[PDB]
Amino acid sequence: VLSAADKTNVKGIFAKIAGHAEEYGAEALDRMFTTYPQTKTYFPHFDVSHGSAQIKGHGKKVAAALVEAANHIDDIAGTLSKLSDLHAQKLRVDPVNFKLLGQCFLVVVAIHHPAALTPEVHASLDKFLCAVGTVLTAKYR
Amino acid sequence: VLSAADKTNVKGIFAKIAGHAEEYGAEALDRMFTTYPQTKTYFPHFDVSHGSAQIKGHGKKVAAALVEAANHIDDIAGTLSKLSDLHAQKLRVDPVNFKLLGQCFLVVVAIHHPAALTPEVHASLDKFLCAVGTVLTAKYR
Amino acid sequence: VHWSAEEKQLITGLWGKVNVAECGAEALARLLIVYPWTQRFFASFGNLSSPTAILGNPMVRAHGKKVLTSFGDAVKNLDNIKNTFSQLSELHCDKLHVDPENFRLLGDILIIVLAAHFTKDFTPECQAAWQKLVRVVAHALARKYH
Amino acid sequence: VHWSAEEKQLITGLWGKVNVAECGAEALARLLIVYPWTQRFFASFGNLSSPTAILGNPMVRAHGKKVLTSFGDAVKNLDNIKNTFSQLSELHCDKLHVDPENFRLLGDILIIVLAAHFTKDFTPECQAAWQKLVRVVAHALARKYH
Ligand code: HEM
Ligand code: HEM
Ligand code: HEM
Ligand code: HEM
Repeated sequence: VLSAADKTNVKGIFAKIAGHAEEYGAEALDRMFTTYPQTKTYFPHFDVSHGSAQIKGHGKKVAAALVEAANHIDDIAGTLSKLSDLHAQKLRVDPVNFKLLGQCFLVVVAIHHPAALTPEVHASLDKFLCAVGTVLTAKYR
Repeated sequence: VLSAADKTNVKGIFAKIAGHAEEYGAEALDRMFTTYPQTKTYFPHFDVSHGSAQIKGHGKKVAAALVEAANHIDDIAGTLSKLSDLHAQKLRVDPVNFKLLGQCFLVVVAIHHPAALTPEVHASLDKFLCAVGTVLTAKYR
Repeated sequence: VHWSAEEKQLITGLWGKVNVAECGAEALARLLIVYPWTQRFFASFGNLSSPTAILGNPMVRAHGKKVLTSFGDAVKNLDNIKNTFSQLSELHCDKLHVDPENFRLLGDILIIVLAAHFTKDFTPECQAAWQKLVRVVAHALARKYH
Repeated sequence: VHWSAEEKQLITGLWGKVNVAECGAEALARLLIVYPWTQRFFASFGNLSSPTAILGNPMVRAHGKKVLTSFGDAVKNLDNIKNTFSQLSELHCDKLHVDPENFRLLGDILIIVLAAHFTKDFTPECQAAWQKLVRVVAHALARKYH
């Protein structure tokens, strides 16, 4: 599912994104509500307005675990299963939105590192996102 | 993935299959044809009409491989690590279509065993039927 | 879309022999089971803790009942499905907000059911009118979108 | 479908700054590198083997533009896209039978491409307009289906 060439591409883009997770995650999330107002249903006790406190304290964790998944990739499927419940059992997310967040996370990278996110690096992440995609929806498959 | 309990529903249904391999497959496929005819274009070199020696032929493998794959459920992407290269690279199949066989493959099992496909055992298969589809479209992920 | 002489018959005829309580009941239940995410959708149906609590959740089968009966109002409306589901598309789309990927899912599970209750009475050539049927219904359920 | 006077600006405004040439090469090149399945339909073009070659071959670097330029045709009339891509929707469905989820895979690929050529010059509220567009596009081309 995720071979050598991938591992290198994925790790790469990351220590790039790294020290700005408190805004690469907030942006992403700030973009998935503003393109996709339906994902808002999962957030009805959230401050959704531009730049708010709850989104940046949040988004931080969407990479905080997005890169903890990066620097331990040999087993994504294990380190993230903790949430794969919160996602699969507790909140129950429709799998058709890991995408809508899959992407809005590549509309961030893109904006800030348009010359790193070459197609191949774009591929690995988008396949690693398909990694953090499936594991987080464990309870169904 | 697929867990201790999935590992027995699935093992369940294929045991109850197992002896009629060649039919269920041939039959899954006919339904893979007269229901989704825009699947045909990968078989312009093939007799696609109800029950020719061809869907019979090609059918037993489609069934045989899938079985050989529950026999060792513990590693679907290396027991089928011969068949992935093929499909994903020269015939190049759109995954859209694994979901047309699968479902179509279930719709067969139902006809032949409605009391073996109890909704609990139904669940684990579509599961299995993802991962096989995945495995074989692995030259993308 | 085009329905024909050989298409009208298998829809109308098979329809007339479906135990709409059972078939609807096992319908909503597979979806409630096989894809565990939609259960939030039916959170106001109660005990949905286990496959067995799911099948027997009366209100599950009091729901499946009203979903297969729907289809029937379409069974008579072939060339007319769009207008038929008008409001019921505004329900799923604008209100409930169900991702159209689920119309297909609860679609492809229905099909699965025709094969269980009807076994050989479920021809290849039959299957396909229960396909296209369900696709077209799903397409109107997606009319108050794009 | 509804459009506005603010979505008309984000769209018509940014269209007239797209180097269609490169981004239509970029996004067809990516499609072809991103989802490798997407390569079967483009057998007629030649060498698509090594991710870097994909861009070197200049049929994609040509046919790519026709995609974005394609999207040109729409922008003139957000209010008859239906009738616009309709002749075009015959071309992807009957002749070259293309699964529309792929109409979602370049739309998503082609927003990503704008994404790397307009930096913060690419508004959160913008992108949105640009989905709604390549979403309205996506399913126009899929009129000649259901
Ligand atoms: C990349 C995949 C995702 C990651 C890494 C992620 C990450 C997280 C994290 C770290 C938390 C906080 C949990 C804790 O500290 O125990 C969380 C909570 C949550 N997530 Fe996700 N998520 C992902 C996908 C999604 C998507 C697409 C949705 C929306 C459809 C979503 C909806 C929620 C909700 C509703 C909460 C509750 C927290 C609150 O009330 O503030 N997740 N997520
Ligand atoms: C569970 C999924 C599938 C299984 C188990 C399967 C099984 C097989 C096997 C065993 C072979 C090659 C046998 C040999 O050459 O020795 C094959 C080839 C092939 N597969 Fe599949 N297949 C699957 C999915 C699909 C689907 C959905 C399609 C439709 C697009 C497809 C299209 C083809 C075609 C066109 C060939 C070439 C066979 C020939 O021309 O002789 N496969 N498949
Ligand atoms: C497959 C085609 C479908 C049809 C024909 C259909 C039809 C209906 C009807 C007739 C009602 C209630 C009308 C009433 O008694 O007032 C309803 C309600 C509802 N439906 Fe569907 N539906 C479909 C698919 C789905 C799917 C896929 C989901 C979820 C994943 C869903 C979730 C719901 C929910 C959550 C309600 C609200 C129940 C209530 O408040 O009483 N439906 N649907
Ligand atoms: C974003 C949505 C898309 C749009 C707006 C679009 C638009 C177009 C346009 C303008 C042409 C020009 C035809 C000519 O010059 O004669 C074309 C042809 C074609 N399209 Fe698309 N396209 C889209 C997505 C796709 C996808 C996903 C595929 C399949 C992988 C595809 C497959 C083709 C093929 C194979 C041709 C013609 C090949 C040939 O010239 O022999 N398109 N399309």
